[PDB]
Amino acid sequence: AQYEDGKQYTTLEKPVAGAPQVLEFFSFFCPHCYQFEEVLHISDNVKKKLPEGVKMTKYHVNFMGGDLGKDLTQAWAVAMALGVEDKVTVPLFEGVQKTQTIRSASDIRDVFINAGIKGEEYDAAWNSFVVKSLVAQQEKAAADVQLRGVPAMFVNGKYQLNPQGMDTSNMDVFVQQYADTVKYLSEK
Repeated sequence: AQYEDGKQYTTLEKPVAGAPQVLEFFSFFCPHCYQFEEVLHISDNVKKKLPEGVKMTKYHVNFMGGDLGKDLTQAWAVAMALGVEDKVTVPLFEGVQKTQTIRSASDIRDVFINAGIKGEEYDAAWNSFVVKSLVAQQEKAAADVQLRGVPAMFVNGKYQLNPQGMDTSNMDVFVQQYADTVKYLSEK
């Protein structure tokens, strides 16, 4: 066939019921994730090709960057709760990987302040139980699928994107293949 299990995707042995339709995992410490976000705009091109009625979820993971990695999962929970993902994603990536000016939770906080979220508002979110459960959700979703690597995308808790099995000669063609695969799996 044109799309083959073990080629553009793998199938989970252990399917995850009640899973978000399109579930993406990343780390601000993850170098291909940086590419996926700022050079390839994967999430965005997937959304563009996805049918309607489909929600996309994106979660941060703990297994990279030790203590700062965990702070970043909590900060992403704050981002999701305040709905400011599109304002902090790029500066968090560049602060961690490009400029290396993120070294502590206070530095993560500075990125939000500079993006215009208020101190009070950020610190209140940071400490809120709503953020606690949001962090739990990120962890549970990663735990559900045995996740030891990012970037990663899962469709309907049963299929996992396999970018290694796509051509990377051309970044544009790579992105479309990736997105067409998500759409194919979506319709499955």
